[PDB]
Amino acid sequence: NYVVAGYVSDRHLPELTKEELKKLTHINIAFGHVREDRIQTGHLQNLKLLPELKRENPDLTILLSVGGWSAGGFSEAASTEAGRQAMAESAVRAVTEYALDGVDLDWEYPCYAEAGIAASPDDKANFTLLLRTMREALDRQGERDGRHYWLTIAAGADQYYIDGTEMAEVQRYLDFVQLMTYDMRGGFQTLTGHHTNLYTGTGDLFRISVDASVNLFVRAGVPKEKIVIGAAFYSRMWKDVPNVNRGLYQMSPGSGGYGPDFTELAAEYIDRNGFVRYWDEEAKAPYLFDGQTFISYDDEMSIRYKCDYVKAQELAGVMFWEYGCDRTHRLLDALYQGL
Amino acid sequence: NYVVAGYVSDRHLPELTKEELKKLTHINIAFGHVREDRIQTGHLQNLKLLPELKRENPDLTILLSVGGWSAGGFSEAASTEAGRQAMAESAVRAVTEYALDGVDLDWEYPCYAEAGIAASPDDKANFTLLLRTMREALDRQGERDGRHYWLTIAAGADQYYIDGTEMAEVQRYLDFVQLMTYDMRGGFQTLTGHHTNLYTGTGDLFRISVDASVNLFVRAGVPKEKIVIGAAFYSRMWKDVPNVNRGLYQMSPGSGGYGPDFTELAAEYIDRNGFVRYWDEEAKAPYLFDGQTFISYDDEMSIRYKCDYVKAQELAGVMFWEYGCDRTHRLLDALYQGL
Repeated sequence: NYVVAGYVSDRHLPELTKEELKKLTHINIAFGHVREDRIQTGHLQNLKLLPELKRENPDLTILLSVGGWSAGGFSEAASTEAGRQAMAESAVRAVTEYALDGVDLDWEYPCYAEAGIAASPDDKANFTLLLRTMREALDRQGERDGRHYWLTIAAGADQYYIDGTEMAEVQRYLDFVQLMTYDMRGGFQTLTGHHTNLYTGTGDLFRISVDASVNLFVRAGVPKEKIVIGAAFYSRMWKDVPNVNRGLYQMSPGSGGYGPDFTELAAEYIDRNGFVRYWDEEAKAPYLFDGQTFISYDDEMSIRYKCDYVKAQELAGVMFWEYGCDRTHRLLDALYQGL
Repeated sequence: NYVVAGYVSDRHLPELTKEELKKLTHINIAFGHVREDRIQTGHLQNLKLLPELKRENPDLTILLSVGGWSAGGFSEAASTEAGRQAMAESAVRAVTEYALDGVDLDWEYPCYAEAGIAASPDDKANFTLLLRTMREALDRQGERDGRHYWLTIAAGADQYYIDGTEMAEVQRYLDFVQLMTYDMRGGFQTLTGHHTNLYTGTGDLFRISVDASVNLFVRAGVPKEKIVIGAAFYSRMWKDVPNVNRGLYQMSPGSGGYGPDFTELAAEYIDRNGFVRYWDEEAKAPYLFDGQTFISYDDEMSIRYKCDYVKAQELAGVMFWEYGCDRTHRLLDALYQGL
């Protein structure tokens, strides 16, 4: 058995069907927020639907994901014992108020303020203390309730994330670590490349990939059986790039912003409207180029390669962002079949 | 004794004074080019001045630097035995036609086409073969002439460069390896940071620095006594950055292009015209910010720290780009005093 974990925005919860629910092992609900050192759920609208989802697939684990890109409050909460206890208490509140099986913490990222949030060098030690305290509180509630409650994280994929955390300690408190092996090239670079590539390609100045990320986290002390890799149901896109090398590893005037989601790629871009699909046999990744606009994405082909890698390397499974980005339903099917 | 090596454009050779020449151990003349698999010098104008420069400082070693950013022809020449022999023959031509002591090869970079030049995965093996062949030819000419002829390279600072070369083999043919520990953050990223920083700073998504680069090359098999680190007499600059964290580690709409040279920074920017100088005590690097425009540079303070690092770590010395970028003469003086 492997993890098949899908991020689902609260807004998309009613769109889940029984057939889709049976293909997932986990749903990560996006997103709770942090205010006053506590996880907040009051803005989420569809949490009353959770018992019915669990009835449709009783093997499904439903986590509340807390944070996301630009969600603040984490460095502040982790900086004091009081704030770490408050976060732990609010995680317990979430799993007792709603049919939630645990919490997925998505602080992006300890020590890093680039998303417009507070950060501190103290976050490296404080993140470990925060997760320990949250795990302690969730375990106490699981003792009361006669069950297990889950704690996971979503982690950045590259060296910076290892440098800002103590992953050998962090992993001890987590059921698994989800490596966000997407947006690996995106809004901070003007060089085109693959945003969610299985392997690193020759000629790329940037050296990250799923394979390189897994290796970093294994060497940092995360057991392979706890590593869940990432698939993206959407693209990253660079504009006004020279018509050289099919747009790959070329300089844009701007960074790689979000491109079309997979729904829109299938409808409007893949081998259409001047865009040609190319396959990078080294990276195991597809890309589109029309002579000027470069688009990096995941498809059924790269997903199959990612699944084969999970099996061969004995990893935990795969997660994806995000359910609503592929209304063709093909990418979830490919993940389910591959694992 | 330490290497004090300065890049000097051919156009700036007549500006060299005796006092400056006595402070340098090496001059790298920028730049010869590659055409038809051969080093070309016909566009350079001041090579007849070299005997007088050597007369003024008989201990000075004068190298011809070949290549530079966007200079093509290297992957093509290195791809065949004929082209490798042609490069070697043309290096011998350079040192017999002019008062040159050797060649500094500045291919940027083997396996990488990002500068708008040809590249191939075969460059990794072919670069070693090219340097071996050039060293063999230069040694044969040194045997005829009763002297040593030099061969060095300028190398990219980050992981990509290690991945595109065989540095443990490459180093055997070189008098030293100049690590271009500048432009380390620049035209490929929209996140601000230090372009020529001694140490890596907390909170930077990008993890390179002089210290990290030296460690990469040592681990790749370059002896410390062959490592020459880099200082920059000019800035990298990002525009329209949020007024947060003094501009450091903030996102710009564009990449880090060239900023003012040190002459212009001293005249117009350092603690002037709204720009405040800050010192990063972790990275050992100065930076300027006026609330909107972020400028990274080297000064006498960071240069002293770089020199102390060279001495403590037992490296070969320091090189700089480029002589004409600092008409205050202070940065060369700081380097000379520090070593």
